[PDB]
Amino acid sequence: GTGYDLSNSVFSPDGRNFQVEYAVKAVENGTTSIGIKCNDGVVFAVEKLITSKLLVPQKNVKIQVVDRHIGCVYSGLIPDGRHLVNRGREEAASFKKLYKTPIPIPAFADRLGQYVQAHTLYNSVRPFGVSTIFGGVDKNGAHLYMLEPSGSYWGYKGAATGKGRQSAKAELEKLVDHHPEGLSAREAVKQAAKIIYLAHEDNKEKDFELEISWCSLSETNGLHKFVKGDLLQEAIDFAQKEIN
Amino acid sequence: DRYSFSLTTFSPSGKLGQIDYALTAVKQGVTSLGIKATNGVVIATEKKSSSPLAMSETLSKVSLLTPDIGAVYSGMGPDYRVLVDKSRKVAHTSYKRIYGEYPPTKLLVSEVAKIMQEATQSGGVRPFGVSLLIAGHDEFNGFSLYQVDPSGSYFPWKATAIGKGSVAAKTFLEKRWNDELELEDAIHIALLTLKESVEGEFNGDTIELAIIGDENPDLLGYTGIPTDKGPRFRKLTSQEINDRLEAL
Amino acid sequence: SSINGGIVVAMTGKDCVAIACDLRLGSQSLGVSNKFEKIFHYGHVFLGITGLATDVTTLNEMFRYKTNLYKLKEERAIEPETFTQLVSSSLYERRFGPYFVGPVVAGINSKSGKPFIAGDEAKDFIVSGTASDQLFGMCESLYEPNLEPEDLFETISQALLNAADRDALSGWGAVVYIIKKDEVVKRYLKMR
Amino acid sequence: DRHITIFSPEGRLYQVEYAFKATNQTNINSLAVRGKDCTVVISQKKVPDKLLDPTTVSYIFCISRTIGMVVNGPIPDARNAALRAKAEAAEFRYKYGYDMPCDVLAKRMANLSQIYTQRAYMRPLGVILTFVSVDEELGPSIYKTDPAGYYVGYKATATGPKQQEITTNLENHFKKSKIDHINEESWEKVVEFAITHMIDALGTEFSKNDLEVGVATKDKFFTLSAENIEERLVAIAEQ
Amino acid sequence: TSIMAVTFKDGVILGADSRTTTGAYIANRVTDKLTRVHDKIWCCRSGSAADTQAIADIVQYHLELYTSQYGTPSTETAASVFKELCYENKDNLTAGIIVAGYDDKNKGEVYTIPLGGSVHKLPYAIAGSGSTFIYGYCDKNFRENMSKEETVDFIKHSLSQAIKWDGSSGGVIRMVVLTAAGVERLIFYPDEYEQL
Amino acid sequence: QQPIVTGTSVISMKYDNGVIIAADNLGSYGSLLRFNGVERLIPVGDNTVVGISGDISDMQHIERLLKDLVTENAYDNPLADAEEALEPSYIFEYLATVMYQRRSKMNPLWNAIIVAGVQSNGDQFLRYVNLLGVTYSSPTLATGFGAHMANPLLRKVVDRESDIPKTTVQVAEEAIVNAMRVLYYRDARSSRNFSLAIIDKNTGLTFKKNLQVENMKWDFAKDIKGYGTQK
Amino acid sequence: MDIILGIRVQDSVILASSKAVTRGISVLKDSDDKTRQLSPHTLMSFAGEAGDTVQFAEYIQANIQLYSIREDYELSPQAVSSFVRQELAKSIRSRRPYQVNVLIGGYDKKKNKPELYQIDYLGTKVELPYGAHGYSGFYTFSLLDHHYRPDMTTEEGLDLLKLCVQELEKRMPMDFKGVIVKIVDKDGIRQVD
Amino acid sequence: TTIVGVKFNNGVVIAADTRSTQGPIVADKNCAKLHRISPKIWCAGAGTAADTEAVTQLIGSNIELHSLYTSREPRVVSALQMLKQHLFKYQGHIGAYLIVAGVDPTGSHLFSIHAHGSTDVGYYLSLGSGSLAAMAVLESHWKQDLTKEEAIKLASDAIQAGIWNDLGSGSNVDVCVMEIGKDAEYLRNYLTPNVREEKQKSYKFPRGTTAVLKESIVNI
Amino acid sequence: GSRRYDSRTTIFSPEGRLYQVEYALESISHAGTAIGIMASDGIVLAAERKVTSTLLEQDTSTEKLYKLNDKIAVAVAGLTADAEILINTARIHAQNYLKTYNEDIPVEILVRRLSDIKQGYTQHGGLRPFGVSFIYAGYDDRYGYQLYTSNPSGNYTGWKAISVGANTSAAQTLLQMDYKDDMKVDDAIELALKTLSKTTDSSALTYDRLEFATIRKEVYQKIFKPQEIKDILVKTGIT
Repeated sequence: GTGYDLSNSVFSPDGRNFQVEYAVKAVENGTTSIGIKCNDGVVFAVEKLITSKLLVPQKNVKIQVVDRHIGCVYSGLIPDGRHLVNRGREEAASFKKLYKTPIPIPAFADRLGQYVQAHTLYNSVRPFGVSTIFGGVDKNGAHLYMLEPSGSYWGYKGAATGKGRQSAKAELEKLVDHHPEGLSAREAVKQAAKIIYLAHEDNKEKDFELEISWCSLSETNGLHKFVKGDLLQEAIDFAQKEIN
Repeated sequence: DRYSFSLTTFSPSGKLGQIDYALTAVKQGVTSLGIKATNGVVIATEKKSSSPLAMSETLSKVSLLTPDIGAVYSGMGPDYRVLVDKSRKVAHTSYKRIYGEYPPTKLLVSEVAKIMQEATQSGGVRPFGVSLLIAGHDEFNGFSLYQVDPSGSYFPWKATAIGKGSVAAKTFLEKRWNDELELEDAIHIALLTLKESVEGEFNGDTIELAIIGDENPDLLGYTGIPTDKGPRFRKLTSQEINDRLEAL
Repeated sequence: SSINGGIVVAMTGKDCVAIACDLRLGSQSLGVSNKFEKIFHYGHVFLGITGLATDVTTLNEMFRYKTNLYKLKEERAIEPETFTQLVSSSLYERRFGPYFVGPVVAGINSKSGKPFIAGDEAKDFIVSGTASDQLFGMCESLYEPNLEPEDLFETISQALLNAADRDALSGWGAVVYIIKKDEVVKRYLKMR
Repeated sequence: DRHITIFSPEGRLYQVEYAFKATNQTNINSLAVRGKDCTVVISQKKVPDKLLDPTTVSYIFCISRTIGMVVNGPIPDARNAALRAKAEAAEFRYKYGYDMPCDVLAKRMANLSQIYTQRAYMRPLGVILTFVSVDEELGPSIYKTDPAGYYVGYKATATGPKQQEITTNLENHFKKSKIDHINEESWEKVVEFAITHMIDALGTEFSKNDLEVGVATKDKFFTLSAENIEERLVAIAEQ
Repeated sequence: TSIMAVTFKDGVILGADSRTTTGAYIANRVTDKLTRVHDKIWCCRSGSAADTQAIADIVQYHLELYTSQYGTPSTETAASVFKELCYENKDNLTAGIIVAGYDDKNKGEVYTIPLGGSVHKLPYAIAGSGSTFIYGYCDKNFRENMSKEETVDFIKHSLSQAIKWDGSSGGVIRMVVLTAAGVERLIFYPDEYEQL
Repeated sequence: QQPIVTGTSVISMKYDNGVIIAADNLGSYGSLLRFNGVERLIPVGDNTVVGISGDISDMQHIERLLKDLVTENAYDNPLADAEEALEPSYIFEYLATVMYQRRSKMNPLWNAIIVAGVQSNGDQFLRYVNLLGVTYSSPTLATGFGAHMANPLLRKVVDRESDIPKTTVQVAEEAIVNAMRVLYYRDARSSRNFSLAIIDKNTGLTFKKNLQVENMKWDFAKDIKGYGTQK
Repeated sequence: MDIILGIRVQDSVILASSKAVTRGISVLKDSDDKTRQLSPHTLMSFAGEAGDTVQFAEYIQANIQLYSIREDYELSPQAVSSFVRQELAKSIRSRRPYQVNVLIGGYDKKKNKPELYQIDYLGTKVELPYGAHGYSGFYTFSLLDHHYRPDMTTEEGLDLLKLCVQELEKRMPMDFKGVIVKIVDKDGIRQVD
Repeated sequence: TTIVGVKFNNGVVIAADTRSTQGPIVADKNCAKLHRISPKIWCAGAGTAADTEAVTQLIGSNIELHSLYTSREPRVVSALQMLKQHLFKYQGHIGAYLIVAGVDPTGSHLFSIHAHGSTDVGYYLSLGSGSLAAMAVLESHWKQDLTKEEAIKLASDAIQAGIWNDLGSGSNVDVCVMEIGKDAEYLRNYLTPNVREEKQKSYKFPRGTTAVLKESIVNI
Repeated sequence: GSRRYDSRTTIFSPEGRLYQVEYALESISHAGTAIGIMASDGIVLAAERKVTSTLLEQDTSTEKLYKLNDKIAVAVAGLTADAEILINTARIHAQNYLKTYNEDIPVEILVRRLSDIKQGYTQHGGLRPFGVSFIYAGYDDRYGYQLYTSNPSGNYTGWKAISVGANTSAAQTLLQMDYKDDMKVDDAIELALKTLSKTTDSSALTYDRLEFATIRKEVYQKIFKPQEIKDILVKTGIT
């Protein structure tokens, strides 16, 4: 639809907002991000491409915490993801100020969805060029969401975004079939590492650094924490041996 | 809002295109008519259902604006509904709150016409796609019937019709209208004029009719103030319409 | 308000109304003028305003504005009842930061011919200003319903004169309007 | 004229027409029916992605204690409308001291839609809203709002790609029964009726995962769990 | 005014006198001071009736919004909304609120929001002009996990003394009982509690 | 504008390896000793304690601000547990900024605040700010009534900065506890129940709750008879 | 305090204004002209709070001059006094009122009539045969009430003004350092002794 | 001023005196204090008359508009809520003290509103300078099972106690009766207990006692 | 953004013309002819009604001629709703002037202010101009009887006799032919009606198709009732 795609918030004759579909093309060009819901928590992982030797290892962190209990990871235009996370942090702070409890993950999800959907209402704004995987632990346990440029979000057992989304999604499907009782957080960390490595059997034009985070009632006291040191190296070893 | 500019503009021929297109929307609308008698005004319209499951009783095509002023429309129903709300509020805030009195029909019609005009010139809005027939009574001017068009131009009529059937209806009304017509005759002529333009089914469920007539002290809801007039606006029931149609 | 002084009285009669005021303009004890008429009219509706003379002038000019615009829009002169409502709403619009005034409306409705006064529609007599309590005493003693216009003139004039004689801040002449649907007569009274 | 809500030479608003097309994007059908003292909403649930959490996939919203809303159309606009409607209902109760009626909320949301049809800077929402309640005065009530800012009350309604098939079957049922409502005393039988009728119209059996069901009663609007829908489906299999 | 809330084994009981005074005149002898802001969240109001009614209406509105967006509010959340109102308007509003509520996880909770808009979670709270006279009695007689009957008696005795001594307190004793089972309203007349 | 529920004195002291801060647990309501479980020492991380006196509602507001500051500092900061943790000096400067801005808007937070901590370099931090934004440091700090009675006693231990390296944690804690006892004898708005926090550059934060004033002397009161001549 | 006096005679308006300016303990000036010409046939004198009077009078003068340029026409003394009254009546309701009392003397060349308007700081306007502000009337009005005649010539008006000034100098305790006298007539505005 | 409200078995009565005072002076002997908010919702005000009039007019306008918008009969709780919130916004600077009574689809209602925005429900209420006398009568004669005629008698007796015993109250009793399922029955001057006796003589002057300087006709 | 849809009113063409003004003038060239004539003793306003039907209330329709105050009237050609907006503004301005100066507004001051309002819409704000031309008839004590015209540009000019609307070239030709400075109001009434009769594109000039007004000596300001228009049409021999 070459007539109706020049301006956000225009319906095409078939009812489509083409600028949102093009923002989705921006997402599909991004690196692979995944999320896994475990029996008491969520695991986030992201492919960080090593565009050169000169990038400082471990330093260009892509996962973001919101409040203390929400993790966010996104694929696409990284600055749009930072912008969305800044709004999320404002929303969480406002909720906790008025209601002293930490913002529930479904509430936070709707706050983000409304903000993203608002960027589809006017021609004076661009849609978000990110899809965001986010989640955490609240009083009702673990929740995992993936939010699209349209503002559409759903809860997921596992989620994948970016260039490797299809292979990741197939591996998450197998993981959900094989562990119907629910995966543990440490095993979910190992699986997330494997899945990111398998998704990087696409997009192999460059090397990559794995970044993992998690939020688990047992393993983190329901706080979002980065996976570092021994457990990260163990996850990388598991991923490499599962390939090699 | 970045649309601070007018969307209605003059063409080289001097047409305001959006206003002519709004009038085309009106002319495709369901037929409405009005007839002024010596002792009242009739306004009437077809109620076209969107579905056999819809409760047409829940959709009011005829609206009270004041106890003595009624409106009907042809064209875009939602625009009419929003204009009714604005007309009611402006009748209060621009007049009743100042003078303790409901506006005369002509002044409320002016206020509505102003609202409609502003949509033809202010930034970022289209015109309203409705034409209104506004019927009323006031102590000094008596009974009045006005048409307001999308431009916000308004004209007093003895009788008129608007919408798809308005040409045949206006010709029939020119045949039938006279200075000696009583309200019961005007209702009879209104029912005849709608019969010739309804899509077959013609009854008190497919017709909405209201009158501006005598004061109705039974509708006032209180007693003991002899100077407080009952409302002159009255929507006819479907049973009253059927009773009249059986005798038509 | 009392800085300037002044009194207005209106009375209804048989198919008539009277409205009357003193003419003094003061500045506390100093008398400034005896040409400060407190009674205005807007078509056939008469408005007396007592109180602060700057507010009297301002409100007269404002009601002239509003009743001219009314006549232009409505294509008829305002009636006394409608004008009373207009006065009420215009004064309450300054409910905070008031005009320091006491309006008195008098007239005859063009259509019904009913005499009307307000300061409501207290139909016998209406009193405003510095000598209000003297005026209440006089009118409540002298007033009779359905006075003919000549007797109404005598009654309102004696009420005004005798009340004014006991008010220091009002007087130096009085004006009486006798209003009939066909005819308004202005009369000036000497004060002693 | 095709791109913003101004008139075409035919007096049409093409963006409004195209917003109606968006309402079928989800390919979901919904059905609402009135009992004597309940209102029931049935909506299809389609959750083909095994990675979804099905409990989060819903087009039925609890607007207030008493008002339910079902949406046809994409979920982001549905959630926009739902949030606005929730705010409106709470604000109405605060301003006026009583629970917002379903018809009044439908009027208010329809007026917002009309504003989007008239002001160029806001697009229409691509959603059809069906509000359901048992009104304190009007009793069981269905009011349906659309992108034109049209709304009306319904005896019963359906929305979606197959709305004509469901609507004509409902119309035939009312022709068969000569009533404006489903003559049953308790909402479980109205749910079973509505499910049976959706099955007959769509020609497909439903698992408990293939549906979501909303019930308005005098006390509250509530949504059935999948196991309550199971109980109704086995009741249909056995009744 | 004399208002109480008391946590007990099954939940919480709110108690109030019914007297509203304007100076020494009793403007309302049958006041209901126990205001529902949510199904199982109630408040006792003391201080300015206009301020506390306005606050309670605003809290009820905010909690209705919360319920429709985020599900059922906790009693702590209601107390937080009360706090934000009382604290941000502490110069204009003279409101001492007791907030009490039940939920199945926390059971009964009591929060007092004195003047100034501090919040204090307590096993029981007393407030209003008549509470002064019963601080000693309540401290000597409260115990954790009383039965419903013992708690009703404890409130009845305490408020009966507060009514005996405070001219600004009197009339009926109203109670609201919040438990798993539901909400129950109680009333005790002077010829019951003046015999205590 | 006017404080309603109030905490009373916070007292504090540098010692050779750290800082000690103590405050009682009472919220008074005028002369009514209304609330008896009010914690007034707010730890911020493992290196800082904020002691607050004055209006308890403003104290609760400050405690919220401090929790928010820790959350914000953790954002996009992988060293928030390390070299980019909050220092006592950062927390103090933020609080002093807020206090002075609030004063300048004529809407004071009606509090006196002592920030006690150990800097990452191991320096003792001990600084006061009040509702005016007035700030000062000393080897001993006390708010309110403690400024008049506790400071003399603590200064008998630490009179100058060269006394700090000579002063052990045992001596400092004993001095703080005795000063709390003196306040209980002489402040009509004090409680015998208090909290004490120790921040040591080696042993970290030790936060002691539910301490009680002990070894009070009252038996000499038996001998006091009348007010002059009553035998 | 300041003295401003006005007398409307048959052919002209005479305005008389005191020359003193006093700040605190000292007479700073003995020659101050408390008037502004608003138009070729309209003169305003003013008295009141220091600073307010001149700021007000110059604002009025600028507005009347702007009107005259825009219309190429001179406003009547009536229209000028109505405008000045409106500005004063506004100022009473403003955040800082002009504490300014004025006399406006003009010659209406359409009516061929002198006109004298007194306006107080409240915006109380009155057309008068003769006028004063503050205490100057307390001493002068009995002389004017006794001797004033509407058909007085300018010279009789000036002699009556001299009597009023002599009475002020006798009985009023301040020393106002005499008056400047301006005459407004068909020939315009001139200064006299 | 004395105003009372009295609920009865199928409705509510409100009643008022008709004296308006300017300080110690009776400005109007027959002021109508019962003001219609809507056909079946009526209010009566103590305090400054203008504030009662204005807030009643504004609320009645908004109630009528809201009734048209909702297509429903207005509710007394809506008038109450709107009055409450308006008066609270003005922090008691609107000196309106109201009794609000009415009938609606939810039944009969009776409320008082104070100028600060505080409200209470009651079965019987009184306001104004005569409120203590009226309440003394209400407290001594009110009962739960009042009929309409008993409630009218009680309300007018309470107003009469105000009229006889409060200087600020006098002249006539006005009553409005709102039964469920019926038109509101406004009873202007239901009692007239204070009719002035005839003067000892007529004071009509002979024509010409007043000296007139001059006369002119005014064009109008 | 919205820039795509902005027609850019208030720009010069390459010839230095304002196209929206020229097109509004074209719009006015299709409106009913209005005529002003300044006699020695007064002013005539006459206008043709374009809308006609047997069912119109010509006795209450007052679409061409409006009083602005007791001394000034306007005749309108063009969009009556825009004219009513401007007329209300002018009425307010006249009353503001009376409030300020306690004198009736000079005619030129009113005309200039309304023309400046019209000019503003040609220079700033991106809105379309008002599609109305006015004839102003007034009296004041400075110039006496004055006749002005104004158009969408906000130009205004004084005239002895003027026409606006459809047939103005013909009307001005006939007025040049027959106007005289000495002529009385009763002469100008005839000249106005004869010019309308010779310029109307209807079959015959009749009292229902006419509006008529005069300002004549105080000054009195008469809008003719239709019977008076019959009387004047027979007196002139046109009917």
